Amino acid sequence: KENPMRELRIRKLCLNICVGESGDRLTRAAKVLEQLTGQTPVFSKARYTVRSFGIRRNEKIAVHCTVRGAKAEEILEKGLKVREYELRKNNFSDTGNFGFGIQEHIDLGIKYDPSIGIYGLDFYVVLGRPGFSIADKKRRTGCIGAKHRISKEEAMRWFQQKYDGIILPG
RNA sequence: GGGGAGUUUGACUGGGGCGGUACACCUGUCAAACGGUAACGCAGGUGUCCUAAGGCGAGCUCAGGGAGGACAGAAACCUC
Ligand SMILES: [Mg+2]
Ligand SMILES: [Mg+2]
Repeated sequence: KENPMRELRIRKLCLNICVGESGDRLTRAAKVLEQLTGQTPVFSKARYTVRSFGIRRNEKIAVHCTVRGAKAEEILEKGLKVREYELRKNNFSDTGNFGFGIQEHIDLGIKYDPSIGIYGLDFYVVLGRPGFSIADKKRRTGCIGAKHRISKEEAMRWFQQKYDGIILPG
């Protein structure tokens, strides 16, 4: 048997692009990201100052956004279609989440505009389960127990069964 | 305008002088489980800075570590 609603569902999908310098490149990356995600993304300032990468304290160097639900699985389907539903054993974290990256963006269904240029990005997905909001709600916060959490094997099974993908070793 | 006049040229202090400030303050210890308690005892700090680094209210949680993610690495950004 099974519990009808202890099943696995994706609860958020995070997209980010880290360009490493503020300016026209940054705002065009924000533009392509918001066109892809249908909503305005946000800028993240540099935490520290390191001159090896040519960055300083508190300038926007990356643009990221998060999605839930319908648009989340559509974007994830596009990304996995680009990655031909192929992932590696080490692509999955110990907490049940996973992710990957796309070297360039116009392949997943984005028209090439010569002005904006080309940009890669990182997809990440946080596998969830009904009741995970306990860990972050305000009134009576608590843990999510031991049985209810997600492990690497469960994430692998969910990926290979729902999206009929292949986990090549590596 | 030392030609001439009057006067002054601190204190502390293992003699005085040179050095130093133990000369006004602050922290720990000395200090002997109330408080107080000495030495040129020990380790140090002060003559500032702030329109917010003051005053309320709201919302968040930090250092670090582990596991993941294109360039990305020991270190850039995202997630748990
Ligand atoms: Mg005389
Ligand atoms: Mg006594």
